[PDB]
Amino acid sequence: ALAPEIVGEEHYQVARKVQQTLQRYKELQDIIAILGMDELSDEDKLVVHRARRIQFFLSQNFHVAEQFTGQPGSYVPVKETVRGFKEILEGKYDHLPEDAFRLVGRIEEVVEKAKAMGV
Amino acid sequence: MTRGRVIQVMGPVVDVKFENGHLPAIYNALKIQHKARNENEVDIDLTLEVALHLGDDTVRTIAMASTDGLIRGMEVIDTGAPISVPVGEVTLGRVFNVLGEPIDLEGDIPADARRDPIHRPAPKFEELATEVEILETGIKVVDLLAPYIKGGKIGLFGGAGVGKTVLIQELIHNIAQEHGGISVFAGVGERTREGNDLYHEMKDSGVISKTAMVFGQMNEPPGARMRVALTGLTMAEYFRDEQGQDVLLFIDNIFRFTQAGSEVSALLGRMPSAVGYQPTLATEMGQLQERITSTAKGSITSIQAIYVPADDYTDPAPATTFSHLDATTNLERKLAEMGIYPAVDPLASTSRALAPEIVGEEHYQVARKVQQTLQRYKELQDIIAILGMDELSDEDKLVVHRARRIQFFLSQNFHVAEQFTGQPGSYVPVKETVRGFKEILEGKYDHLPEDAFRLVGRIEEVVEKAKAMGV
Amino acid sequence: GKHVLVVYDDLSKQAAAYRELSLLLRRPPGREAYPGDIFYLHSRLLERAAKLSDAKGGGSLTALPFVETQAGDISAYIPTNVISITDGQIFLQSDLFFSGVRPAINAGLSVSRVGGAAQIKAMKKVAGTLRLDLAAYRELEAFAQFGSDLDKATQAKLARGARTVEVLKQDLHQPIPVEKQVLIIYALTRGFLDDIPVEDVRRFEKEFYLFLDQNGQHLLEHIRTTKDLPNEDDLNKAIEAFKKTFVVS
Amino acid sequence: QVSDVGTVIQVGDGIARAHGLDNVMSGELVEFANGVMGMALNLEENNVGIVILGPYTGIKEGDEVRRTGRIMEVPVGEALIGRVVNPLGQPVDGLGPVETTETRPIESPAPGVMDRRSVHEPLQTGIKAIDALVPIGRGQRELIIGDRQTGKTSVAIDTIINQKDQNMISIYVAIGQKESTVRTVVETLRKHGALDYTIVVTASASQPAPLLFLAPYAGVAMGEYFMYKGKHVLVVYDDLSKQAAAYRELSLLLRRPPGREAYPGDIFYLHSRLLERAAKLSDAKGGGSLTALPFVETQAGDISAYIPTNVISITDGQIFLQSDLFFSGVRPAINAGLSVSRVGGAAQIKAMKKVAGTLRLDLAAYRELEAFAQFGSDLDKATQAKLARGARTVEVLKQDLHQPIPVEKQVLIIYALTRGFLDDIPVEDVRRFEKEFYLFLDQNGQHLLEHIRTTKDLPNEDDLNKAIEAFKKTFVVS
Amino acid sequence: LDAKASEHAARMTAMKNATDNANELIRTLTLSYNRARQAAITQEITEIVAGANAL
Ligand SMILES: Nc1ncnc2c1ncn2[C@@H]1O[C@H](COP(=O)(O)OP(=O)(O)OP(=O)(O)O)[C@@H](O)[C@H]1O
Ligand SMILES: Nc1ncnc2c1ncn2[C@@H]1O[C@H](COP(=O)(O)OP(=O)(O)O)[C@@H](O)[C@H]1O
Ligand SMILES: [Mg+2]
Ligand SMILES: [Mg+2]
Repeated sequence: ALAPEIVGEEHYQVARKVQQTLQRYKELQDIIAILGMDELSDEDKLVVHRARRIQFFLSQNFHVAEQFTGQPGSYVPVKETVRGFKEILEGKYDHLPEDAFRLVGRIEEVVEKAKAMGV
Repeated sequence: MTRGRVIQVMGPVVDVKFENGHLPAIYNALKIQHKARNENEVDIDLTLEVALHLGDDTVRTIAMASTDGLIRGMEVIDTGAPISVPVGEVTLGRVFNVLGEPIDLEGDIPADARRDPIHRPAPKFEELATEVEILETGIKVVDLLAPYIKGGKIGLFGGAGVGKTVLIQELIHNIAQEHGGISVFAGVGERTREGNDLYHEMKDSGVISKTAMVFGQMNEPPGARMRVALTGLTMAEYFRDEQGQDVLLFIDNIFRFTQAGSEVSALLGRMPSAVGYQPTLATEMGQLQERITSTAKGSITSIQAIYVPADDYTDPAPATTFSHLDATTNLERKLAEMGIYPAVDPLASTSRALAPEIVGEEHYQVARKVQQTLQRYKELQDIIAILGMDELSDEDKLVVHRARRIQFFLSQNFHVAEQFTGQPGSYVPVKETVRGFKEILEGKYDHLPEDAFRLVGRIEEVVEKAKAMGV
Repeated sequence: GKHVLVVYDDLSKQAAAYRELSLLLRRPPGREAYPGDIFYLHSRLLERAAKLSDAKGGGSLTALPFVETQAGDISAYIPTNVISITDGQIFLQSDLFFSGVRPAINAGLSVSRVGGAAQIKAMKKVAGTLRLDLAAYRELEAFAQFGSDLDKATQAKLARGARTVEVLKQDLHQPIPVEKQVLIIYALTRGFLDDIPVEDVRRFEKEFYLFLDQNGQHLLEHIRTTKDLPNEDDLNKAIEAFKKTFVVS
Repeated sequence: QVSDVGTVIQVGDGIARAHGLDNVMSGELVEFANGVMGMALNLEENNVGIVILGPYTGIKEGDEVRRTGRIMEVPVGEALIGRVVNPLGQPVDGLGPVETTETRPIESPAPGVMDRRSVHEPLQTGIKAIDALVPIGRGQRELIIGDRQTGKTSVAIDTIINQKDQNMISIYVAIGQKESTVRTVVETLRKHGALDYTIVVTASASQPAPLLFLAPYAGVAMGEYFMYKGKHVLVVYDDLSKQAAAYRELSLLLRRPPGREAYPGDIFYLHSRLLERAAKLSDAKGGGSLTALPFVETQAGDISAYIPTNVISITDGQIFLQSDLFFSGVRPAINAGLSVSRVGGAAQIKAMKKVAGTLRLDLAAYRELEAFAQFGSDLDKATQAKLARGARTVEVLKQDLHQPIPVEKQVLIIYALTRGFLDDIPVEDVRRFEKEFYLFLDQNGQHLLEHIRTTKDLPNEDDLNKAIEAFKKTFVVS
Repeated sequence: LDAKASEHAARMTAMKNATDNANELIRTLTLSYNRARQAAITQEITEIVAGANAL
């Protein structure tokens, strides 16, 4: 179902860009390990910075998971997911910490979690 | 005189039962010739090779063609001898199959012609000859770094699309033109398109008048695909055994021969070897290769192309054939993509004839110095790749400057490459090539552009190309 | 006398079915439990494709068998058997697919023995430099991780290779005529594209295809009729005219 | 009667089954109708399995098998000296039959734990690197391992030739090579005069698998005769890997289950039986000894392979030849870092032992400091000593083909190297310096050579130094 | 001049550490590959044994 005529160009481009960034971050692992983080170009540093946040934002809190952890869970619409991932790709949320993106719902909950942590 | 009967059909495997005391010997040929007795049958003309004696008057055989239409109880005729193929001056200019039956539609061989058995023992210790002579081929890389030995065995290694078939065709052309000797081509596992192209090219060039050719396409059963090589070897052995000629035998691919042997073993039901090959791989390789030797009357030198699956040289088929080779040639797709044909690796190719007392002190020194310069240039590339060549010392810059020209001058234009490029080929004597490489090493052509050394013949043609380029 | 194209979608599944039948018939197995005659089967199937001579009618039949690999293992039994038979192979990689390079043909591993004879004269003219450029780019790409201060020729080669990779990209269900493929490849390989940024290559190609329909129809007709490249001056002038009106971001 | 005769009921892949032969012994030799020999391997309940030792294409179902009454054995005796023969004792060079009058079984027990003695006698191979870095004693089993075309055969031939004036008998076993290659080896041995004390056993690639499997055992059986008569024997095995391949072929044809990495489970037992029969006998069993030099081929120098590991575990040491060193012009190609002999060193002579220690240190130091030669610096820590002495050591350790040299001359040249007498000579002139020094010794140092040859010790240091200086006076640098 | 010397020393130590890290990764990956392929070899042996038994 992941085709431009089925989900729309707005969705398709975001999905493809997320996949490309994650693939590049996966490829960069060996050079990071054997050369250090400071030896990457400013493009690759930004790629890693965005990709870690995207990977953390891919996580979610489930309703049935409330028996394992005290978090209640959430339901996120497709429009909200697409908008949040587009905003992350645009660099709006580069100043927030990495772990603020883990196990949340909409992109707003990242902002409230960062404020609770003290940004 | 008694006949057999078909008992079992298991695809390309047929079981035949004979009368007690009249069993055929191993490797004998059995003939099946049946006419349709009614509308529910088809005419059959098939031959079988004896493989095992199962006991109780039963024989296990492998078929040389399709077994479709066989009916249990069919009559089998025993020929009393292994597969015998026509041999002599008759075979020149013709194309044969595994059974020696012509497939060029030029007429059948006379039935009274001499025929020799495929299977025979190798020459003994007393009758072998061990003199070493250099066989000039006219290819710069081969003549310089991996000289060929008359009466020896030469293997060509590489992946798909590197140019082994084109190199074999060029060797056939050059050696036939500059020596006039007899040549035999055995296309073990030949592709039909490639065989047709080879036949047309040889007929157009006129070399066909002195060559006998045996194909045995892939679409034939593994028994035929395995026995084609022995058929070609049997055809080649005659010209030294009965005429004292020096003969060349070309084998299209040994890897397909090993594959056919493994398939036949699996059909016969033997337990697989290391990576699924036949347990008898080494013995079959020895039986094939040991008959290609030089004797008092004459010699047979063989050029064989070896396919390497997935660059893995540790594979049993490439590995087991190394023990029988006097010289090895390696082809690289990395060199092929750069436009340097024949794309022979100058550092991986080895030969036992590259000794001061065999090729000459001057030749040995020139070849060794070329190898040293290329090896030295190999390490400097990464430093050159990152930092500028100015970082290199004065001698290193000259080493790179001369190594580029040596690498480009190793390339050559083939006669058979006319159909690909349109540029006519050339033949280069070994004296000419060693003189040119010595001059390049000493540095009398350091001012010519490096592009003038690509796809060129003698060193004078390099100067001609440079002048045409505006030097 | 016709020309036929035949596509086999899973020779691996055909081989699996044949292995199932052979094992149910209790025939002795080979490696990976496959029967010994599987290569005979596949060669017998594939060798029926041929180009007929004029005496036999001149017809032809081409085959495009498909083989699936598990975790990219091309050394398996069926992959090796099919590789050793065909005249060439095309390799598709998920690493290239996910990195945005789709179609994901790996030009380094792919091979075509019939190449050259299966191309028009203009395409033969323009493909030679493309092959060398890609080979140089793939050779020098191993050094891209080491900073940016590389040799001027090296980053020039990297810049050319990046634009070549961008050009080779293609969409889904969007076939392109050869008379436009040759022109875009000529534009890429003659340096006219060396000043457009990498991110604009796709839009440049699309706008060039649009421009070639309103202007330069003579070049398209010349290629389509004579199978050769048009005059060098006219093509360069048309490319310059398009570049003048092209807008860059 | 069917007790001494039998009829074949099955033929295939060199394996036959016969009905009858009620009194046949396990491991016996049997005779077919056309003269081909066979071995009774499996004595099943109602039939006997026979391994055919020759061309099986001439054997059909229903022909007669004749019993011989003898456990498998090979001819032995001094009449075999100077001839090339097959594993069954049949000559292959013509020259008439071999007129021996004694036999010995192929399968024999190894000498007992109480029958052996510590190895104490040197074995001079005539190679500088072998005699210096990895000494070999008589009775030791030393492994020679390397890749293709690394000079293992050349090393073996040089070692055999060097035994010309030593009281040693050499046996060369060729397993799986080309028959033309075996012929060339025989020609070189005849030219250099080694056939006066050498027995050659050959089994070409075209021969059946059982012959390749049995050839080294026949060589051991031939050697044990001279060993138990009190003589010293040298045995060379050229392809234990090809022996293992042939044995795997035979085992798979016998339908035995495969073991680790497709080799049979007893592939270690196969080599242990063969290599365990070489030993140094105690005085109660006579002074005889047998030493073995098995060969193993690796793939791109992969020492950790199964067969190399098994042979390393069995043998007393190893000698490693490196393809990169061979290609780089170092034809001996012996890697002193990885090569080691553990039984040896006690058998090395005192004079050579007194210089081997310094030679090892110099060569080793060069071997960790060669890679820094991109920029020579740091003065004595790198340049004057490590880069110079090591390069000179590499130059002196080179040796030409088929030119073994006496241990006394080796001691002289290596002492000259170690004492710094070669510090002024440029690297290109070192080999010529050594060649001229050998002639100068042969002309003027008979007293020193006789002293070394008679005492196994270095002569007076002042006399040796003055002789070296006297030679260096007359040498011209060019 | 002092800064140039410091730069050269820093590049020295950085490259030495990079080589050490790369060699460590090489050792680990080679160990993993060698441990991995023996399992496939033994699985092939097991398949051969089972096929021989089933007949
Ligand atoms: N010290 C040496 N000086 C000169 N040439 C040498 C020397 N040692 C070996 N060679 C040559 O190098 C080549 C190696 O062949 P050799 O048979 O000795 O090697 P091998 O490792 O036993 O290989 P193979 O597997 O081919 O039997 C031969 O051409 C031989 O003449
Ligand atoms: N010397 C050469 N000049 C030009 N093209 C060559 C040359 N050698 C090989 N080729 C190209 O390689 C392709 C196939 O090579 P081939 O002979 O099939 O190698 P292999 O048999 O090893 O696969 C041919 O289509 C041809 O265009
Ligand atoms: Mg080919
Ligand atoms: Mg050898």
